[PDB]
Amino acid sequence: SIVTKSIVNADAEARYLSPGELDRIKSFVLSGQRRLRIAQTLTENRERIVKQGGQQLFQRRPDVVSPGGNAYGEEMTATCLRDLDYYLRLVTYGIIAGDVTPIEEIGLVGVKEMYSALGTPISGVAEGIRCMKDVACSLLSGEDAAEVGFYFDYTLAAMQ
Amino acid sequence: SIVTKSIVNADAEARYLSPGELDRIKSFVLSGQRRLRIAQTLTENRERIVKQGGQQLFQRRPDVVSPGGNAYGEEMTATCLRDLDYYLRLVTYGIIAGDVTPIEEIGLVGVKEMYSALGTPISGVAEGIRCMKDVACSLLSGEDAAEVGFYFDYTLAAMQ
Amino acid sequence: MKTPITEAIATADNQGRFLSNTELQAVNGRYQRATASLTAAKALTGSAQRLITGAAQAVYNKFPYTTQMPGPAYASSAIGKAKCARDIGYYLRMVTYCLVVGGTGPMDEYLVAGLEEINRSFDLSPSWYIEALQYIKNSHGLSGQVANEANAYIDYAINTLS
Amino acid sequence: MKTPITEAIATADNQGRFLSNTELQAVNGRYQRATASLTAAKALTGSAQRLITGAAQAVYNKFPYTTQMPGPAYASSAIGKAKCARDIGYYLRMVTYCLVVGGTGPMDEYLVAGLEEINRSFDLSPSWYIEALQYIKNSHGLSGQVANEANAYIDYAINTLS
Amino acid sequence: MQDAITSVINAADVQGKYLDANSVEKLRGYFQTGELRVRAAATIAANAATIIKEAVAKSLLYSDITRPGGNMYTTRRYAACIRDLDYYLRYATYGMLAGDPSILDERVLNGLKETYNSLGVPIGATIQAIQAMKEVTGSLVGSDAGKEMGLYFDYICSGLS
Amino acid sequence: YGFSFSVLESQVKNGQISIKEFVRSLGKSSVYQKQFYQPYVNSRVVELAFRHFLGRNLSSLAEFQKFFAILSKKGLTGLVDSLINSREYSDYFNEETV
Amino acid sequence: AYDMDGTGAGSLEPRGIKSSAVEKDSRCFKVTFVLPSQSRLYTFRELQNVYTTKMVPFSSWYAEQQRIQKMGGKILKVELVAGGQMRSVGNQ
Amino acid sequence: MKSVITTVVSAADAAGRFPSNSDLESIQGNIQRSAARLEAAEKLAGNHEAVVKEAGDACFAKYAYLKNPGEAGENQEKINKCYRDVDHYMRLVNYCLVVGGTGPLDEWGIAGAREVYRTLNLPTSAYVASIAYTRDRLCVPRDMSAQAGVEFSAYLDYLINALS
Amino acid sequence: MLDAFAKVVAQADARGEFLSNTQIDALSKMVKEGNQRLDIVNKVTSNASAIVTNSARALFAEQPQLIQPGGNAYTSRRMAACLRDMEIVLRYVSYAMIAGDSSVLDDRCLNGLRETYQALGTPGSSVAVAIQKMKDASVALANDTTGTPIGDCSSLVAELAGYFDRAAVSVV
Amino acid sequence: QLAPPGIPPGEDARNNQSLRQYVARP
Ligand SMILES: C=CC1=C(C)[C@@H](Cc2[nH]c(/C=C3N=C(/C=C4\NC(=O)[C@H](C)[C@H]4CC)C(C)=C\3CCC(=O)O)c(CCC(=O)O)c2C)NC1=O
Ligand SMILES: C=CC1=C(C)[C@@H](Cc2[nH]c(/C=C3N=C(/C=C4\NC(=O)[C@H](C)[C@H]4CC)C(C)=C\3CCC(=O)O)c(CCC(=O)O)c2C)NC1=O
Ligand SMILES: C=CC1=C(C)[C@@H](Cc2[nH]c(/C=C3N=C(/C=C4\NC(=O)[C@H](C)[C@H]4CC)C(C)=C\3CCC(=O)O)c(CCC(=O)O)c2C)NC1=O
Ligand SMILES: C=CC1=C(C)[C@@H](Cc2[nH]c(/C=C3N=C(/C=C4\NC(=O)[C@H](C)[C@H]4CC)C(C)=C\3CCC(=O)O)c(CCC(=O)O)c2C)NC1=O
Ligand SMILES: C=CC1=C(C)[C@@H](Cc2[nH]c(/C=C3N=C(/C=C4\NC(=O)[C@H](C)[C@H]4CC)C(C)=C\3CCC(=O)O)c(CCC(=O)O)c2C)NC1=O
Ligand SMILES: CCC1=C(C)/C(=C/C2=NC(=C\c3[nH]c(/C=C4\NC(=O)[C@H](C)[C@H]4CC)c(C)c3CCC(=O)O)/C(CCC(=O)O)=C2C)NC1=O
Ligand SMILES: CCC1=C(C)/C(=C/C2=NC(=C\c3[nH]c(/C=C4\NC(=O)[C@H](C)[C@H]4CC)c(C)c3CCC(=O)O)/C(CCC(=O)O)=C2C)NC1=O
Ligand SMILES: CCC1=C(C)/C(=C/C2=NC(=C\c3[nH]c(/C=C4\NC(=O)[C@H](C)[C@H]4CC)c(C)c3CCC(=O)O)/C(CCC(=O)O)=C2C)NC1=O
Ligand SMILES: CCC1=C(C)/C(=C/C2=NC(=C\c3[nH]c(/C=C4\NC(=O)[C@H](C)[C@H]4CC)c(C)c3CCC(=O)O)/C(CCC(=O)O)=C2C)NC1=O
Ligand SMILES: CCC1=C(C)/C(=C/C2=NC(=C\c3[nH]c(/C=C4\NC(=O)[C@H](C)[C@H]4CC)c(C)c3CCC(=O)O)/C(CCC(=O)O)=C2C)NC1=O
Ligand SMILES: CCC1=C(C)/C(=C/C2=NC(=C\c3[nH]c(/C=C4\NC(=O)[C@H](C)[C@H]4CC)c(C)c3CCC(=O)O)/C(CCC(=O)O)=C2C)NC1=O
Ligand SMILES: CCC1=C(C)/C(=C/C2=NC(=C\c3[nH]c(/C=C4\NC(=O)[C@H](C)[C@H]4CC)c(C)c3CCC(=O)O)/C(CCC(=O)O)=C2C)NC1=O
Ligand SMILES: CCC1=C(C)/C(=C/C2=NC(=C\c3[nH]c(/C=C4\NC(=O)[C@H](C)[C@H]4CC)c(C)c3CCC(=O)O)/C(CCC(=O)O)=C2C)NC1=O
Repeated sequence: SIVTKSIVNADAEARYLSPGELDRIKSFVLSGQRRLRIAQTLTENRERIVKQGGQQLFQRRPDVVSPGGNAYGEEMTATCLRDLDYYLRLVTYGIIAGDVTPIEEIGLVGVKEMYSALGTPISGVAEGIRCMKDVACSLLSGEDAAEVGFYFDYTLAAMQ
Repeated sequence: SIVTKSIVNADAEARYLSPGELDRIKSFVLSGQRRLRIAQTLTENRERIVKQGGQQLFQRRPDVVSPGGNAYGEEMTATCLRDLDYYLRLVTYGIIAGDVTPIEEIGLVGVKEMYSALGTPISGVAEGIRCMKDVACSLLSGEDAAEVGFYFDYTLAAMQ
Repeated sequence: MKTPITEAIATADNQGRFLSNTELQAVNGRYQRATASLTAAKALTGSAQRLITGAAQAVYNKFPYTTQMPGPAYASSAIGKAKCARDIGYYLRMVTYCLVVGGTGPMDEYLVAGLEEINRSFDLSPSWYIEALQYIKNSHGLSGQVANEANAYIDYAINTLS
Repeated sequence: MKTPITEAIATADNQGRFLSNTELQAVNGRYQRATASLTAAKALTGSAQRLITGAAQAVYNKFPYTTQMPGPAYASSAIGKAKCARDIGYYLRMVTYCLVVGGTGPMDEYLVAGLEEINRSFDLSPSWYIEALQYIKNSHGLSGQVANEANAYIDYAINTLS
Repeated sequence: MQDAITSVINAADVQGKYLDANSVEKLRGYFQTGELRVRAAATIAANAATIIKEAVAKSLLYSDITRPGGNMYTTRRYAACIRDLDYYLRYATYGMLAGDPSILDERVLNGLKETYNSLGVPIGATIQAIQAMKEVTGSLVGSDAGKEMGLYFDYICSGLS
Repeated sequence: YGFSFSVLESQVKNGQISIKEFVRSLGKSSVYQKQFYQPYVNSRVVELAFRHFLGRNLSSLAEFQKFFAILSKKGLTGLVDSLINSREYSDYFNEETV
Repeated sequence: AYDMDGTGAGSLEPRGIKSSAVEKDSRCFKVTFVLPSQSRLYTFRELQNVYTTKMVPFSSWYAEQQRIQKMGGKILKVELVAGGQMRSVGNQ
Repeated sequence: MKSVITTVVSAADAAGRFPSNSDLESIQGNIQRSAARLEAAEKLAGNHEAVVKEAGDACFAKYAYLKNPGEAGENQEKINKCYRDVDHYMRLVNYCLVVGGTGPLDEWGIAGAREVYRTLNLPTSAYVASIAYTRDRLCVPRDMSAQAGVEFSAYLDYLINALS
Repeated sequence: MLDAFAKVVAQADARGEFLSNTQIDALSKMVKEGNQRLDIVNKVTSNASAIVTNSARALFAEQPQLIQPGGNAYTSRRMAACLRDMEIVLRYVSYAMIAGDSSVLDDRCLNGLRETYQALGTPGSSVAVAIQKMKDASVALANDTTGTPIGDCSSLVAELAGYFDRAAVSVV
Repeated sequence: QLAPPGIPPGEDARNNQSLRQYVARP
């Protein structure tokens, strides 16, 4: 979160928190009412955000679901959508934490080692998160879509 | 400022700025209208904020102005108020920069070496800034006095 | 608050006069009926969670789209299924308030006044609540004049939604 | 009927004075906008049957229970389907009347006064008619200020329904 | 190193579920006190040297640990104290902002009582210094803020015991 | 973990900075302090610094207190710069040998 | 934080290299020097090149320049490649 | 560069006069008209790779004979140069909207074009099939504003009138 | 109630002065803005139902204590009165946007609204949160193109934000 | 703020009142 790494920043520097750090912990907690509303929208839209998320993913990447693709059959396609439910969950954590620190140490650190070791095309799962982003930002206003989309594209950046 | 060290933070980490960093540069520039009003109050109140600042400083520390004190006579007392005009100026910089970065590298880094090398009691100049703080926060509302006083006490902390 | 007690006071006070036997007879009829009304208020209270959880399920079996469609107005997530069962317990709690008071006064102010502005704004359909109130009418398990006092305030709510 | 012409007459006749330049400019602005509005009404008329068949099918796709559930309120039978393509043609015809007149007058006198009373009585949902109107806003094929005049009266009816 | 939001996200994540009403219920409780903690951490940063000067003079200034033979006699040993007390007043400030004492045992408590026994530092006088330091901290930040900052002082005193 | 210091592998592979510069910047990095600074104590951080930036353990007690007080006052950026700028680093490794 | 907290003589941390570098300083030099080891003949370690040219930061140039002469080095040329001069704010 | 400035400082320079009120008035028209013609310089720049893609294949959908051997678009390299040239003509129209006149077209694309298209045996009617497709793909209040579609089209069919 | 043109005339008449040439040109550029002002008013009334019902839905998510039993917006009538006040404030702000002057907004919407909410016990700080949620929901809907030609509307959107801020400080 | 109660904002009668004949608004 912004609270924990604004601390560990000033922790390492042998000092307390500046006004630049304490006027933002202050600014973040007054932002906390609006963050829970945004995460509350994505919380009970996972049925439509994930299922329509895998909608565009297969239309854009039919190789991964075609015979020979990693997510082929009734089995892998279920797990094919399971990971999108994971990453959609971590974005709800990042929105409430005000940072990608929850998304950092979960689903991002060493993610290329996992998916390379699973045989999954890491570029394909990046395409899946982008398809979820258009569904997510279509569910919110412009002021919110600059945030909810904002955490997806960070996940897109670290996932390639 | 908050803009320059939110950059050099993300600069060192080989990454761009997170939403936590870019929703605060955003939040700071919309705060910029209110910051200039606060600094505008202290700008043309330096006649009272400094002169009443040295008011309580001598009533609380008559040693520094008494014969033998560092600020004794017509000469040193003028310079005795000159430093308060300096530190009152740096607080106007910190309010507009949204951080003590201007106050950090001016008047705070190595300040104990200067005042120890000038024979000035560093605790005495800390008492002077506290007297200016009560005059400054008495000139503003409660929402502002939590800021203008907020930068003084950081200067109090680093000055001892 | 439409109570039989307060409709008597407002009738005598429209013309600036004391309570005559026109008014003491009106509040006599509250007290003769209050025996059957107060036994229905205990029976609907004691079986409330059986009726609320049963009538919330009655809407999902008649309208299965409310558990499948995406949107904040439908009960597809756990948030919408919790706000659905909150509303059914609002309708059941108003009915027991009317049986305690005697008239259709608590659910006029607390439930009916302003309701169709809410269902139009938040895109809620009043046929869902008629189906839920139809379940409570068929399943409170009462009989006699205890059932007739309870069914009257249930049918008063169905006519406001329709 | 609310019109830029008749609202200028009614605000001078209420004060009891002659038509000044306050009123001659409000009807001058109706004449400048009339060229965009009359091309928007000639195009919505000539493509009405395409927009009527398409908008009714666009409601049966979003709400498929309306072609499933029994009862008189739903478009299950061929009679309830015919009474639905008649309702879309009423909403579309009032939009082309408002473009011709120059204000939200014909759909006030003929459609939206009493609209919440005939929806609640016959148990129609206003969300059915919103999705029928979002289709016409996305499929009239108009461009520029011609589409600005058409979408201004479509968006007016969506605000009364919601 | 978890704050209140990190601990709430961890417990809600460790079961693989979303942030339900109970998880957000505590998060709203933390955001309500967000305004109190910053002002509490504000004044503590200002009066850091003054608080430590008040605690040592009120608890262990003139006791015979201060005199020769006591555990605090030499100037290196005295100077280590106010250096040492600065961490307790500083890390307690971090726990007061983060709303979770995980940082204390992560960075202060572990190997601490095992270290003072090595040096022979009296744990009894140490806790009373922190208790006196807790007493002056309630003076500055107020009652409830002192209740918050005080809630992490005795956490240090408990584990250090 | 797929970590990357592309800027530092840049400035060392070109020779713009030494290995000692590349090692010091690695020490003041945030992927380091998240690894070997945050989960530990300043006491334990001092010994874990010697295993990394000096290839040996602490030798005496006074060698602790000199380097604990530095870390006590300047944190990670003050400690690792005080090891990389010592003579014992330069005698074993100056600018080219990891 | 920075290296000028108040430390001087008679202070608890040992008297050492005190640089005038601000908080997270971003100035760095480009130095050039030879530094013969003068210790290989009783240690017998492998040999490394002693003529180096590298970018040292402003935060630690003084310590390095103070140390390069400690072991008999000679500084052939240094410059301030990155950073301003007489700059009050902005060295961060 | 035939523009609004370089006609009032080319005719005044040949006359030997200072810029009088007749020539300052002409650049007042360069403030009102240039609010629209830079909007058609900005929409064409941000969407140039999709306009030439939608326009250059209409050269080959209309004239399918170019992919025959011996003709102009016979192999891979000659097809890429044919899409390159429509990108050139769409670039000078972006240069002509931002200059103010037909300056970059009359000097850089048009002058000498009838001598290279006859020497290299390029059909010049195939070029105007691509430009006149772009003029009729233009929806006037959807692509740009109403006035910016006038300015963008009036350099387009000027280029058609140059090639035919 | 007087618009931006009559505000200039009302100040000149108390001086007994004609309007000078630098004042007519400041009014001829208000006419030149013109169509851009009517595009803003058209966009905040065409979506006027969606601005209120989304900002209300986002206000009880952040403050769930308003719709608990004992909260100020718990019943059918108290919820409908909450959505009613937001439509009135949004109605009068669009009157001040088409006028160019906040005179109609504080003449007959804001006079006594602060003392009304103190009498009822309505938390006026939470009413100000709802005005600010309607502010950025309509600021973001003013500066999107979607059928308008491309241009600069930056001074008019800053003017529309000022009316929402005036209504939000005149309520608490 | 606004005008005082009842005062139509912009039609005040004390705009350019002389000071010698000015009467303080109650
Ligand atoms: C055809 C002939 C022709 C002109 C002569 C100019 C005439 C001219 N000058 C300005 C307008 C102006 N001119 C100046 C210039 C100056 N003011 C100063 O104090 C400086 C001495 C000098 C700078 C060189 C300024 C500051 C403005 C107002 C700001 C602006 O409109 O840019 C304006 C706009 C305002 C107005 O309506 O008058 C016009 C039309 N334009 C033309 O089309
Ligand atoms: C800078 C200049 C510039 C333009 C001139 C347009 C030109 C243009 N429009 C379309 C694409 C389109 N253009 C239209 C518009 C219309 N179709 C018609 O037949 C009507 C005449 C008209 C209604 C107003 C439509 C409906 C599409 C999408 C479907 C299609 O290709 O026809 C395309 C293909 C790429 C795309 O999908 O956008 C291009 C290049 N875009 C630009 O960037
Ligand atoms: C400054 C602006 C500018 C231009 C307008 C073009 C004009 C142009 N085109 C070509 C050159 C060419 N132009 C074409 C184009 C076509 N042949 C076809 O199959 C189609 C009919 C048509 C494209 C739709 C081809 C095929 C060549 C190569 C001719 C050849 O190799 O024989 C050349 C010769 C040099 C070369 O590019 O190879 C020039 C000057 N180039 C410019 O720099
Ligand atoms: C009676 C109904 C009625 C309306 C609803 C308005 C709407 C409207 N605005 C403009 C005209 C305009 N509208 C805008 C507005 C905008 N452009 C943007 O980029 C922003 C998103 C937005 C600010 C709100 C601009 C900038 C113009 C100027 C046209 C241009 O210079 O391209 C025009 C055409 C004027 C013309 O081109 O001749 C019309 C009809 N006017 C009316 O008469
Ligand atoms: C014969 C002598 C004579 C005078 C001097 C004035 C004195 C005067 N000034 C004002 C009125 C005023 N005077 C000021 C004065 C100032 N504005 C500022 O911001 C600065 C403090 C200062 C400029 C230098 C202001 C703002 C008002 C308007 C007060 C209001 O309307 O709220 C009024 C109230 C009536 C009015 O609205 O004008 C009067 C009587 N009138 C006279 O008849
Ligand atoms: C919270 C962060 C996080 C992630 C992301 C995660 C992923 C993860 N993905 C897995 C499998 C899998 N993942 C896929 C995924 C895909 N196939 C495709 O075609 C697509 C490109 C892609 C999905 C969009 C498939 C097919 C398997 C099964 C592979 C196999 O059976 O060999 C597995 C092994 C089975 C399991 O335990 O679920 C893990 C652990 N774990 C985590 O903790
Ligand atoms: C912007 C940051 C900044 C500061 C603070 C600063 C201080 C500063 N204080 C000085 C002197 C002085 N300062 C004092 C100060 C005091 N005497 C007292 O009793 C009080 C405790 C105290 C003032 C409140 C005195 C007496 C002198 C003159 C000392 C002498 O003449 O020997 C001087 C030498 C003369 C001069 O050039 O002004 C400097 C440079 N310079 C800076 O750039
Ligand atoms: C005491 C009198 C009283 C009543 C009657 C009342 C109803 C009421 N139900 C609401 C929402 C709701 N009501 C439902 C209920 C349902 N949706 C479905 O699909 C199910 C079929 C159905 C359950 C039967 C849902 C899902 C919402 C949330 C709608 C939204 O937030 O957009 C809202 C919107 C504000 C809010 O979320 O609290 C009100 C005011 N409130 C009251 O104070
Ligand atoms: C000119 C202004 C005007 C309007 C707006 C209007 C609406 C209107 N629609 C009606 C019925 C109806 N409306 C529908 C329409 C629908 N039901 C569905 O399942 C579909 C989802 C939807 C259509 C897309 C149906 C099926 C009925 C018959 C309901 C009944 O007879 O009970 C009725 C009942 C009277 C009748 O039987 O004709 C009225 C008054 N009448 C008017 O004169
Ligand atoms: C951040 C968490 C943390 C703590 C708390 C910590 C403590 C710590 N305290 C120390 C010493 C010391 N601590 C004290 C403290 C005291 N004497 C008394 O009488 C009092 C009861 C007490 C003051 C409250 C003294 C005197 C020494 C010096 C011991 C010696 O020279 O033998 C030392 C030895 C090295 C040094 O000071 O440089 C460490 C490492 N290290 C950490 O990383
Ligand atoms: C942050 C400021 C900054 C920059 C810009 C920078 C550049 C830089 N570019 C390098 C190499 C290189 N740069 C290129 C680049 C190119 N080849 C081309 O044909 C293109 C024209 C160009 C790409 C745009 C190539 C191919 C090398 C490898 C050279 C080699 O192996 O010999 C190297 C050598 C070491 C390495 O890459 O690890 C450095 C240090 N360092 C910095 O600190
Ligand atoms: C042992 C031999 C030796 C010397 C002499 C030496 C000097 C030296 N002086 C420095 C700076 C400096 N030196 C001064 C000095 C002065 N300003 C003035 O106006 C005066 C004329 C002058 C005092 C007499 C200042 C102000 C700086 C800081 C410059 C800056 O921050 O840009 C620096 C930069 C780093 C630092 O101070 O931490 C070095 C390395 N290094 C050495 O190894
Ligand atoms: C000049 C134009 C004008 C306005 C704007 C106006 C407002 C006004 N709002 C009222 C009530 C109200 N206003 C609210 C509004 C809110 N409470 C909340 O908790 C929310 C934060 C907020 C909006 C979402 C509520 C809940 C009531 C009902 C209070 C009650 O009935 O006890 C009442 C009391 C009468 C009634 O029940 O209708 C008036 C007169 N009156 C006017 O004449």
